[PDB]
Amino acid sequence: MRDRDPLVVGRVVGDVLDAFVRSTNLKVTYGSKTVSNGLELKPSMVTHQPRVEVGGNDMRTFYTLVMVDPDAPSPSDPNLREYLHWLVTDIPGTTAASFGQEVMSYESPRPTMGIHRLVFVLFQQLGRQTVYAPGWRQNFNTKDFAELYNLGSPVAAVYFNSQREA
Amino acid sequence: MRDRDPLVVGRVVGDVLDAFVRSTNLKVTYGSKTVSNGLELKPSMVTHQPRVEVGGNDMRTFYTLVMVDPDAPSPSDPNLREYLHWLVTDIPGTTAASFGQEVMSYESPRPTMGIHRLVFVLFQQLGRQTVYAPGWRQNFNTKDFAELYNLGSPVAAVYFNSQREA
Amino acid sequence: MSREENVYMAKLAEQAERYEEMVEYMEKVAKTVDVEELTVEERNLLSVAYKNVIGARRASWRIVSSIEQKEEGRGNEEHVTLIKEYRGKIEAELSKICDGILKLLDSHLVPSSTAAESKVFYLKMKGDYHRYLAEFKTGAERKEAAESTMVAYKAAQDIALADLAPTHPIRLGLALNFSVFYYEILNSPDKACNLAKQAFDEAISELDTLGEESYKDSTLIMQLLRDNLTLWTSD
Amino acid sequence: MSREENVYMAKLAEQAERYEEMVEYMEKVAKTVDVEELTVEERNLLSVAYKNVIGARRASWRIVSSIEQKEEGRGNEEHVTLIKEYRGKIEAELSKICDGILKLLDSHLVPSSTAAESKVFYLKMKGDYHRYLAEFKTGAERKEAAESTMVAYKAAQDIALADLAPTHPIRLGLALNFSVFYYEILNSPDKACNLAKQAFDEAISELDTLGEESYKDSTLIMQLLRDNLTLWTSD
Amino acid sequence: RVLSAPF
Amino acid sequence: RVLSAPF
Repeated sequence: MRDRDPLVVGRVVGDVLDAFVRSTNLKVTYGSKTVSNGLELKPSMVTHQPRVEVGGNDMRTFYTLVMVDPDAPSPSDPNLREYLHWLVTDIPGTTAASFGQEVMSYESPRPTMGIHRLVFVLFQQLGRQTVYAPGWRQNFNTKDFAELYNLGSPVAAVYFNSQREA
Repeated sequence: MRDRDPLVVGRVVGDVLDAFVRSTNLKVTYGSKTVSNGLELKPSMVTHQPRVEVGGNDMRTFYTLVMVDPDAPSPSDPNLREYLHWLVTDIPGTTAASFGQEVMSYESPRPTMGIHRLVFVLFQQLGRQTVYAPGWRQNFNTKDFAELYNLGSPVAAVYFNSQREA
Repeated sequence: MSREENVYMAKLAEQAERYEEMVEYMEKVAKTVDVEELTVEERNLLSVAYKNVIGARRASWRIVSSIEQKEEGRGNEEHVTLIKEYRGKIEAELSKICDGILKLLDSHLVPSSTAAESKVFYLKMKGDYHRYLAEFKTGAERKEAAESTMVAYKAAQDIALADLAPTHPIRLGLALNFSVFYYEILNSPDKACNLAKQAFDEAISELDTLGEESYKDSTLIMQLLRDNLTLWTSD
Repeated sequence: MSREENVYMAKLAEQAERYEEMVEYMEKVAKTVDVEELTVEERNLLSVAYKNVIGARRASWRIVSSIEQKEEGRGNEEHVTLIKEYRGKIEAELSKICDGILKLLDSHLVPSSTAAESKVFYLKMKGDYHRYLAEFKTGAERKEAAESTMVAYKAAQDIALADLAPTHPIRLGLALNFSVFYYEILNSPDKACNLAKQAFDEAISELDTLGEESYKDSTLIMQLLRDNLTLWTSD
Repeated sequence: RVLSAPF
Repeated sequence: RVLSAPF
């Protein structure tokens, strides 16, 4: 990754991810508004799960989608980093997150105490596998998790910013 | 223009033209051989006028095509620089040389005492204008010619190399 | 004519894009052999002939129906009546094309079928043409066609599930059209989606046991299931 | 049915892509042109309709015919026999369609013509259909169709050169079609190229004088002349 | 572009 | 692809 890759400018690469090379298309959309690295969305636009398209050309390939808040409960003091908002596995390539198996249901981001990043991370699975749901959402670690389940390295990621509606 | 531009490397920029920005598609093809800068052609491949496709966006725009050999009678003594092989005016955009007015009729390259560049230069005219043949082929100056006929700078150019067939 | 020959003229006509003539030739093929079964090649040919002949009229009918109501909204009575007689003429054709193949299904194709693939193929095909009747029928001819479609698709579904792999293109195509039937005719988006997604998920859970050509065959109909599902489910 | 209703239904048929019926509607229109000629809109609708009806048969005719020679060089005398029978039935249609419009041209369209551009248009339309006959007829009927095409194209040429701007789409379309007649029918590239080149050049001299509307009308045909001239002059 | 089977 | 007039 470049040093000024928007993910590292965003410190997503850093706080959540190591460097990697994108290899799969990821599209995250709430209503008709499509997420782009660092864009701001009101909490009220994002209360329900977005439509998340995952690329690839092979429906035999399965992906896993992670959505986390590295700035929970405040970016100024993020002691619950990272907060797991959403977890979906077994998403066929070509397809979307709605085709997958929801592991942790989608928790609507309710940021307070400054601007939060909501990060979406896509992994490609080695094949079929049972993922267990974390017993809790605070203090999730995407790195540990990818390692636990052989997801290797992200094949895509994107984040948006969000803060208390003033 | 780059210093590493093939026209500069080939000294066509330098010997014949000043640097310009390519802004119009030009395509020169003898038979089914398309010219690229510095491509070598046998005198017998080029005994007749090539097909020259002219780009641009509509037919109410006219172009002038010039073909000169800057290495006449030879590249070590080009005392005839530049020798005019062919000149065509009023070529409509999206068309070709065969659609324009033949001002200096095509003469077949017959190089001798070394390798001659044969150089195609395309200009956009301000409009349908009366252009005259120089009265002789030798000691032509494309730059003066462009000035005298208000042709501005070249919008394209390409050249091949050629030498006597043993 | 020989039956290599009628297939031949059917193929000729397919390339001339003369589809009613393609139907004619293939028909003579379907009747010539008794409760002995068309081959795959011929059974596809027949389907395609009729699909192209019906398809043109379905397109014409949608265009003319769409004009009809728009002109009703404006209150152009003189036009509307013209338009209606014209639609009537198109619907007379639709009915004839559907009756043609439905009669051939009932007499020859369906009762001749000995294998699961064939039984599912032709019962689905019967569902299709009743579905096409239901697209343009109204009131109580329409609910009669929707019943016939349900019954044919159901039996097709029952047989496909007993005997065909979930990745089978014929089983997948059956799931595809049964869903469309729920969506367009019965106006049941949820049922449509549920039925398509079920089939899609069952196939997905076997896709990677398949050899290459078989995988490519399945994926073709899976893409259609996927795109419909994406559409019915879109913002 | 009034002439406004026929014209309206011809638009409906057009959108339905039911061109045989579009021809029917416009024919009724056309049989009313006496001391009272078709509008631009009407006359174009007539032309679109026949062009689409004949067009589908020319396209069918020429895949069949070339499949017919593929099978010739192969030694398949059963296939040839069946194919040329089938080619014969498309040709029946071509004749019948060309005759419909050629009779109409001779009785109504040509003699009722008032403007210069009306006579050119219909005289060229006459040329076109004799040419279409000339694409497939042989021997005696080829002859007369080939001669009739010349006579009609020529007569339209004299009016066009005298009366129409060299940029006029109709003058340009005639020149385009006249030259295609020289190339394809009469096998004379030299004559096709010169006719086309001269018409191209004369319009190129007047091209810059047009408003952006006339301009776009004119260049469309000129691009067809240009593309043919390149094709004919290609390596 | 609600769509059916090619057969 | 030799073309003729579009009308």
